[PDB]
Amino acid sequence: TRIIYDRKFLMECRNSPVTKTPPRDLPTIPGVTS
Amino acid sequence: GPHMLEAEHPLQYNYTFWYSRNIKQIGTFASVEQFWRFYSHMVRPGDLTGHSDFHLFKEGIKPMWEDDANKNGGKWIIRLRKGLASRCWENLILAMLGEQFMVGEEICGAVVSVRFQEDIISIWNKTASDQATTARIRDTLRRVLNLPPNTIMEYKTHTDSIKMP
Repeated sequence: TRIIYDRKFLMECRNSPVTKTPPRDLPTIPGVTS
Repeated sequence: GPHMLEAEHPLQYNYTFWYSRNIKQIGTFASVEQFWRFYSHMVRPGDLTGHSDFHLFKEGIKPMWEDDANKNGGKWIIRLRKGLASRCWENLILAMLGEQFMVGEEICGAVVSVRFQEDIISIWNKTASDQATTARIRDTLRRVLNLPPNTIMEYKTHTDSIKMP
């Protein structure tokens, strides 16, 4: 019962406003974390 | 005054992004959506500078050979000409997160390393001597990655990678 996702599905999951904000915990590293 | 529902697609494991120029954690996520939040707010490895590495390992597994999960472990390695690292890294981790490798618990994580004249992408597994696992990992890499068949893939134990030419 392994959770399996094909590439196309994962790509389409990016099309959600949930993804449009950074994680609060995101460290500010110059040149790495935008 | 909205009326909303929210549910996210779980992953088989929690994963942690790491960075190195000392390896430091960027963050940990447990859902496809949370992954894109971290990924979309990181520079792509192609647009990276100097001698830096990204790591994406199962939560709890540090991206170091010393970690108990990486005892008796090894990795497949792909050396890439400049310009391929961003696309390959994306395809690799999407394949890892999507459980495309189908080797049970054997996967530890993935690395991409930008160097001077080339880039290197690798995926680590727990048991270097498990030939059935290392071959299945090999076969999945050639698929999910879009590399020519003559692209050389190297499998090395972690000890093979330490203190050697």
